[PDB]
Amino acid sequence: KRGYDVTRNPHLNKGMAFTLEERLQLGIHGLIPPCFLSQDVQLLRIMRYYERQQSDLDKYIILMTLQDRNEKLFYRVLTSDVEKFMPIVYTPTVGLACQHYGLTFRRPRGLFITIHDKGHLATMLNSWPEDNIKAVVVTDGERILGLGDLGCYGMGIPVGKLALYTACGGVNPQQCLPVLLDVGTNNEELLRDPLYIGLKHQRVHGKAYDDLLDEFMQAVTDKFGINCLIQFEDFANANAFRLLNKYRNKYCMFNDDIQGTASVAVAGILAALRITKNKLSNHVFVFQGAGEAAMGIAHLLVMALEKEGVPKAEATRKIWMVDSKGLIVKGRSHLNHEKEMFAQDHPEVNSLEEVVRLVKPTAIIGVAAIAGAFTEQILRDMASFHERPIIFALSNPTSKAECTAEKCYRVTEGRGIFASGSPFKSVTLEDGKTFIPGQGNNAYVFPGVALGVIAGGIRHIPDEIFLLTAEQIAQEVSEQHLSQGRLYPPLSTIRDVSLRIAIKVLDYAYKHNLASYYPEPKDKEAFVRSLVYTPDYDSFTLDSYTWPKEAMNVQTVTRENLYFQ
Amino acid sequence: KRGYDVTRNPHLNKGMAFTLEERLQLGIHGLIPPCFLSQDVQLLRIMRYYERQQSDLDKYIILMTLQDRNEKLFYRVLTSDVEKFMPIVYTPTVGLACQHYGLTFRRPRGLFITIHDKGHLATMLNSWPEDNIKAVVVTDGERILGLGDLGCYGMGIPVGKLALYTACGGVNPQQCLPVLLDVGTNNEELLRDPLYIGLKHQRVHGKAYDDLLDEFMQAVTDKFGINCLIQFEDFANANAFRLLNKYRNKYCMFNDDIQGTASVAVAGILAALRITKNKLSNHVFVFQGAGEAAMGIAHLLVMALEKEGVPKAEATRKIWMVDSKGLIVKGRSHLNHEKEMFAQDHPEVNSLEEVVRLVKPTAIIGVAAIAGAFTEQILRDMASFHERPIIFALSNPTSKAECTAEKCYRVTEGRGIFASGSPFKSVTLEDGKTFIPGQGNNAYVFPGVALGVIAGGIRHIPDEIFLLTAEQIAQEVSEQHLSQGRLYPPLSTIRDVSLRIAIKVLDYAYKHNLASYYPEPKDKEAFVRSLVYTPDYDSFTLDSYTWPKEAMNVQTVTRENLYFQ
Amino acid sequence: LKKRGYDVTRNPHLNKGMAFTLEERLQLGIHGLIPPCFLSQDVQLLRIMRYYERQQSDLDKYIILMTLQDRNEKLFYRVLTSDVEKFMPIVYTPTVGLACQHYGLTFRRPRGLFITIHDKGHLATMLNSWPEDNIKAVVVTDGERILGLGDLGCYGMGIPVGKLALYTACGGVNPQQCLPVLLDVGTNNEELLRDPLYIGLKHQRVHGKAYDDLLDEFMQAVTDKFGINCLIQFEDFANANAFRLLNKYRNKYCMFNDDIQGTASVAVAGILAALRITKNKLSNHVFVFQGAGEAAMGIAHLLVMALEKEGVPKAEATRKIWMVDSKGLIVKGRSHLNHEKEMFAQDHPEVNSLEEVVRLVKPTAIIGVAAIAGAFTEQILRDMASFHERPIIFALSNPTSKAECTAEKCYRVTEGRGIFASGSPFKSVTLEDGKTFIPGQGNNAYVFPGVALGVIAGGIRHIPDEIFLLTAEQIAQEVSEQHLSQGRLYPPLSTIRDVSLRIAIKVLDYAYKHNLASYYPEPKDKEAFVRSLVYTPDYDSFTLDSYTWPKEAMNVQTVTRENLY
Repeated sequence: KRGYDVTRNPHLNKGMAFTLEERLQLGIHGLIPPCFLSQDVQLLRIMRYYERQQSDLDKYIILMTLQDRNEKLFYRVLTSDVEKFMPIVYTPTVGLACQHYGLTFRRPRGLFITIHDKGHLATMLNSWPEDNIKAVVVTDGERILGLGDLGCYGMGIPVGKLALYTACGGVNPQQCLPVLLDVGTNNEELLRDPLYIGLKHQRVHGKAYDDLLDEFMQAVTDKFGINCLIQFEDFANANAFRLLNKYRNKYCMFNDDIQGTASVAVAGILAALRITKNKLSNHVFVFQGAGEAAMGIAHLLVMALEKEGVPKAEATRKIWMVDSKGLIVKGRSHLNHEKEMFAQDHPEVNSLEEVVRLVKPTAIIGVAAIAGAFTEQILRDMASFHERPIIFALSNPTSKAECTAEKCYRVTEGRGIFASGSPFKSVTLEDGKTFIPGQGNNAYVFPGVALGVIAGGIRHIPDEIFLLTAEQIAQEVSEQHLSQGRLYPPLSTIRDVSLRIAIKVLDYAYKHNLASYYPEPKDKEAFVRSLVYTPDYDSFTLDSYTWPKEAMNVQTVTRENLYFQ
Repeated sequence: KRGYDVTRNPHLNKGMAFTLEERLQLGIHGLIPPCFLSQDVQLLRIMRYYERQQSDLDKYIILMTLQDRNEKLFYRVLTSDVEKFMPIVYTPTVGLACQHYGLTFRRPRGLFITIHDKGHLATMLNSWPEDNIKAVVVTDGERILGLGDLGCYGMGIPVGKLALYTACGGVNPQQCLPVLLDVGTNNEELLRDPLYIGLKHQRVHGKAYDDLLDEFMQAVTDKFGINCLIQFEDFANANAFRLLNKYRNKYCMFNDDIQGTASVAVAGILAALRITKNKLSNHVFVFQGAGEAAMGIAHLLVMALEKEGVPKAEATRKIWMVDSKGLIVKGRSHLNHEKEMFAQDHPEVNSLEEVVRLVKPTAIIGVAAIAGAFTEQILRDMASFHERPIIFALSNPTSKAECTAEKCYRVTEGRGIFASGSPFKSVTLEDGKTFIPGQGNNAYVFPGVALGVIAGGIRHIPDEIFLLTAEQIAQEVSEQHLSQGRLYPPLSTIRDVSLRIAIKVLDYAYKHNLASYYPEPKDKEAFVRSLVYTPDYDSFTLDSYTWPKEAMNVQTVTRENLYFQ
Repeated sequence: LKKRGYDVTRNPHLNKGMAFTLEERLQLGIHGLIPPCFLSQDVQLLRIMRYYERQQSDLDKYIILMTLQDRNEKLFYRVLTSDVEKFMPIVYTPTVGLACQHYGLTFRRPRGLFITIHDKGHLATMLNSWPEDNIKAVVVTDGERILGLGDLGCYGMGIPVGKLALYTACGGVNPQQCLPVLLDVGTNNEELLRDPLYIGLKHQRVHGKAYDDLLDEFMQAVTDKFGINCLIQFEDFANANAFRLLNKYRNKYCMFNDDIQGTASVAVAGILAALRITKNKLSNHVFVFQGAGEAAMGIAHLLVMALEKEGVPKAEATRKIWMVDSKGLIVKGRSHLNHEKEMFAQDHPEVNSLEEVVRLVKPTAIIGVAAIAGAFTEQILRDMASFHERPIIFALSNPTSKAECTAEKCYRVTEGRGIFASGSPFKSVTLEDGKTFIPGQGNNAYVFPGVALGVIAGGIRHIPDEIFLLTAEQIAQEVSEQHLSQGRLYPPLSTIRDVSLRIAIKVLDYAYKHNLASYYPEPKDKEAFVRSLVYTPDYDSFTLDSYTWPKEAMNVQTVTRENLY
């Protein structure tokens, strides 16, 4: 692109980083002030306004304005300190900002598709100006993590998720498309909000809903190819599982709430085995919660146990799950298809405390967002049953965590192995023992998986890919980090971690004949590195060249040399 | 335009005001949330965020973001209460905001042309994407009214001035181009500012400067036509006069600081004559100040006196001017070409107070921005010399006014006729007398003059046009307003006032054979009204039609009817 | 964005000329550019055909068709498919070469890419000159061996243009996805080198590593931009180069050479059809080849493959083949052999003439491809008719003037018992006794359109020789029993579209069976799949996808100042 429109193109606009020579060649000289900045200086300038904002919501606003106008500089900001900006452009800030301010994007970021557009989704996809789309993140806004039904304001979530695709993994942002499917909302505050801009009716459900999703998957792959990655985000429990099972073997599709959480949780368990120094087959798991994340984790745990030689039915019996009605047991009321798979042969048990005492688990995993569910008695019981009990308080936000890191370490007398979904600072007990608890962040998983899937044209994503990703993450943890109680690698290394995951995923796919891209690269690291997006500005070179002087003389015909021999 | 780019086009983008039918016809359905708002509702929504801003600077910022994305809605805001938003998008806020924040435009608003681009201005004009430009506002940022040398940050001033062209007069904003000429800056704070984005050297001056201005006028009229209006804004004293005299008879050009201020000041004097009930020839004027505004006013006053039958040399002697060195008298030191024209045959006089006592003027006009120059003694002297003395404290801002309205009315015992450049609230004296002092706003003049000049292709703008504009403004004042002491019509009627001025200017031009547009319209009001820009959204109609059925049948040839007779 | 405005009239894929309806002209914004008559495509065809039949020569008919293809692609293929047997010799062999030799390149719209040896290192940049991004088939030549004519240098661009016309007209391959390329490395044609009007490179042909490097870069650049699945067909290369490039690329790219592999498959198809007359097996036959070039090697290798399929050991199969080059019979120990010729060397004394080889070997089939006129002498034909009841006489050399013998001479000398086929079309033959024969033509168009259609439809990554053998078996079954009784070995060219479809399906079945097809999911109904991809001369629609939402839903989504609360 050239001319005035390049300044309005977020992928190409450099602002004052355009050199004079670049402005003249593009035909834009005069549109930009007479100063030529480096991107380092641009980062300096924008960070001054970023730090002046009084709240995380206002910092998200500033960043979205920057993404609107200069994508490269936006990712220079994000990659300058990914741990600092990840909670601003994504969870938990993105949902809070969209809940409060609505959609602040002043440049269209993706597609809003409604139930009333049924039968015309193919035409709507043609509104997006990029034809080479390789990854889609879609939501219906019904189950925004930690907030619930945000309806059409849920569009902020795929936009923020895709920013982590690029910032943490290096996925080309220009090949990425966020989509909000608006079928209504059951949030009464939104339905009665004069300023709400989504469909003001209750959510369409049943097969009419499923038909819209079917046409969406068909239209996206008709236009962008069957290889296009489609990641589902923040769907409700029942819908999430039905859609995953319906599409995962027909399309290039996964659900990060089910399968990404599974991979990062199992990665923490695998790293804890390096401390407990026992086999996975010796463990007994109690789950606090039975939703999308809990089922995904339990399913991936069973697969990990099978890898160690434990038969499936025997592996399943090592898993005990507690929902809001109590222990999930055979013949109990209020069960569904997924819950029946882990139903134990045991009488009803009402409380998690009693389940812990009856089962005596080696590991407890909470994802139910019930604050304080890991009571002092539970922590005491576990520390008495086993030398090094594993305590995973994975619920978000911090106010809904099953316990704090400090309570776990204090009550277990420094022997509990802890991980959380929320960031906890270092803990120093009274006797001097220091712990650095890790955070089970989904960003350890989906950037590298997406990068490898996109790089190789991986047709479908079996759960073995999420299991090998968990295994790669667990080995990123150094021996010194383990001695500090850290079960996850530093988030500051996420781009290197995602790159190594992408390579392992790509290698797995070629060996299983799942990759569509050919020829198979001999050097997979070099191949994937060549697709990693950098915040560095590109260069508009002209690729000028000449022919040899003798060639140009004989090929240039004039009246003087027309009859030369 | 159609497709995704219409959402990025400020002139065509309606945002959520696009109906579903419009989105489908433009091929943008899906890029916009599934709600269809009226412009009234859009105005409601944006005004909520506008009123939440804590300062005028922040309100200017919000408005510039809106102008960046939706020009029609921007002018709906401005025209909703023009008196409220004029001081935000223009003086005094625009200069303060640009001084503090720099240039906040995230969409290019015009052209930055530097002295180092000499010889290539024609190429730079091709960077602007609009080919049909009919009005240019240019500055070099040296004398921003009330602030001084803002260098390249002066670009905000032509951008804000053009907003008043459109909001107050109805000039088509798409045909308007703001230009900043950067020749350097002598503001030491800017030269040492790490964040300053203009040329970091002192101002180029002399003929090298004049050569750049010559090439600018040549390039603009070469590309857009010799009829293109070029308005000079916020140039320094000497440059402003030299450039006006050099270009006003060669191009379609005026300087609003010299000639616009002149017209609005004379309009106030003419309206005061309706109260003093005497002839202009009976007046004696003392000027506090001798810069651009003072000279423009004095020159237009002489022309008004000539119209009443007073010969020029005799008319000039009714004008006494005081600069910072004292009364301008023949043979005095520190005089220039303009000052010598009004030099009186009198010994040197140091102070304005003594000049008032020696001259006993009927009217005093201050534009020198010296606070309190109209002392209690001056006001007392004038009220003793004449029944209804005219007191024009025209300097900006309020803190630099020669006196307040209340001081004028109190000291003159309610007999002084007052106007100011700054807004003063109503004044009620102790004896019950109430006054509503008017503000001599330049926006009474340049919108209507520009609208008439553009509508008619008026080749040059003689000062008679500014004199007839003053006469039109003075007659807009109602008899009831005069009894309240108001010398100017309400600013809420500015669009109607500008329209009547444009018609009178257009009529003058055709009678003097100055208008280029032909044929001469018989109904000039209807003609000008047809060019007035409204904040109303336009409509993308398809203009579909059919031929008569018999025509379509005979003109449609098939194998079946090929040989019909 | 769908193409609109004046440019659609210059778009050969979309321009309909006067077949644009009034509704379409207004929708596209082109009304006024076209005369005021609305023609059906049938009437357009009638109009162009009257001008076509008025041309006095095949060369002039070619020029008329080329100016039509320049302006209206759909009407062009309406003409071609109205009688493909009539127009095939006009747009391709033999007319295309004679036309380009005489007139040069008459295209007035750019048809493809001229890439020269002097452009080495910049081929990726040159591909970006072609305005179509979605290319699925490339036909490339260096013009060295135009069939029947020799070295035409850069005038050889006509051959890929004409070849691709047959892809679409004969097979139904989408023409918009097709790209012809001329590689200019010079020419050894002395008439072109001394012609002041020649527009190619004016030097002898560059050979050696620089030539090979250019071809390597061409294959890399084409597949880098359009994908590794892009079909690349080599045409009219010199014999040594053609074989060497085929072996280098056929397992790395989706590539084949029609002069070698297409000729082999159609020749074997004729032999297999002759078996339905001789009513014996392929292993009962003994082949003598007049000519030992690479086209003869192509036929010989495919024959050995067909013999192995019958169960003949490879060594036994190869000994059924006797080849005669310019030096005589290829025997063991003979001088002037080469690597490929020694594979078919027989343990036999040296024999100088083809006539003596025929008498000593007594072949059941003789195949001439050496382009030696009259090589099948009366003695050879008389001997064949006395050795076997129904000898096979294949005079496949081109052009007609260099055929080994005419159809009349074969039928007369063999007393009506010889089974004849040629590469040139011979008319019907009636001997003096009344016996009538209809000799068939071994046209490469029986092969490459269906192969290309199936390869492109399935994303078949490489084209093994098994595909050309099964294509030959399909063609041999197409001939009716009645046509065999008349001496016809090939199906009527008027059925080529149906034959091509059946070949494409068989190729697709084979590819999915052996994991060669990259398109997924594998279609259950291969016939319906391919039919959906076949291009038709029917003009495409411009129906706008407009619709409304339910009335109540749209009312709730429509927000005004009145219904805001």
